[PDB]
Amino acid sequence: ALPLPHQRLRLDPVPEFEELQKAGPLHEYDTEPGMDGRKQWLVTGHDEVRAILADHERFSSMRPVDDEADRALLPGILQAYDPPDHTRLRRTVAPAYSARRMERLRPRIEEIVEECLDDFESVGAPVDFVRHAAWPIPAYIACEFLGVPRDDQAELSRMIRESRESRLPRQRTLSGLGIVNYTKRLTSGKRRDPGDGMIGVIVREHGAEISDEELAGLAEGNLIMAAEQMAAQLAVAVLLLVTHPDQMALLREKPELIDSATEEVLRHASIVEAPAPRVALADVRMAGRDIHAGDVLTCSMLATNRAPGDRFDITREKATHMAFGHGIHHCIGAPLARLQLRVALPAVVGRFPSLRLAVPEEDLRFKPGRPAPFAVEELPLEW
Ligand code: HEM
Repeated sequence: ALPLPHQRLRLDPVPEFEELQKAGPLHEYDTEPGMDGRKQWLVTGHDEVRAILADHERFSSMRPVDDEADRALLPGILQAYDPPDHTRLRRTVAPAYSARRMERLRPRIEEIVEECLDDFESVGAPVDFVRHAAWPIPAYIACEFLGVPRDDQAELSRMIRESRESRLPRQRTLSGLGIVNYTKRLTSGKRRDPGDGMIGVIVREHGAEISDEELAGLAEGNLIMAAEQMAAQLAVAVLLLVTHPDQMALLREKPELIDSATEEVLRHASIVEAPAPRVALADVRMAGRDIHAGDVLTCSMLATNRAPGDRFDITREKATHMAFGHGIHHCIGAPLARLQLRVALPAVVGRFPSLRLAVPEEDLRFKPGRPAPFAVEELPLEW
């Protein structure tokens, strides 16, 4: 029974949710299941969402649990920590995402794209864009980013894809363990020998600052996140271009619109519809409502990034979106995400000027964004 902040008509929010938004910025709405020991709050007002995420000190990211020390600790997963642990751990990883270090990666990303678009083009049209382009590209990039040996990348990417979208649970569980197990070896092997990866730079700069188990969970986490998020962001960006062919040719010619378009696909997709629920540590007054210590708030990225009447417009100037969230948890991988879109969208458009949907729009299936990211299951294309 999908909550209102995760319901969509295709890519757009639903009329009932946009109607709820009109009543105010804050709502008595149960988004999370379980409870009702704790009061539920749904946050829809833009300023109010910004304010909660910036106020980590009174709003924690840790999971609301009956007793502490009866929660899964989740080593290496940045969005599950609070300061100071998080302040500590964020500082550890941050170097790997420097503007400098990304620029080094740019050429290998360019290559990965061309190589994947050749394989995509290799199969005759129609081709599913989700399986032969949207998954492999970020998957491979995630492996190069992790310093995964070339001859392993193929297999490891299969497991990443399969652990996230297989119809069968056992297969999901199997591929799931393969990645945990592969990541452990690689992390300890990189402790011995710090190399090209992001595991390498973390050891060479903040080796002692991080425990072995916090490397392994981080590495795995960053690997899966990088892949699945970008698979969804890319597929949706392409779907949006393909169903606005003028907008496409407009970026085709005039390549400099890429940054502007990059923001617009982030805003419009908003593949992350809500960030981790926030838990009140103190009593707080906000927007005429009293929030008590127990209460759990769901921030709606969908309420903030979207409005009734939205048009996909890559020429939008004032993207004030929070697709990457806000505050200390603000996506640490945003520079990689933006780099990928900036490399990838020009390449597809510049290669397939007549890139076209091969089935009717109504035949498209969408993965709900309530678990993980919002996505298209399949994107059949011809050119
Ligand atoms: C592609 C589009 C992406 C979107 C829309 C997105 C969205 C987000 C959001 C909204 C958060 C905040 C979570 C919260 O406050 O509860 C977040 C955090 C995070 N993201 Fe992303 N992300 C994207 C890509 C990526 C990529 C490629 C990576 C890997 C490099 C990544 C790694 C992370 C990590 C490690 C965090 C936790 C950071 C922290 O808690 O301080 N994301 N992301």
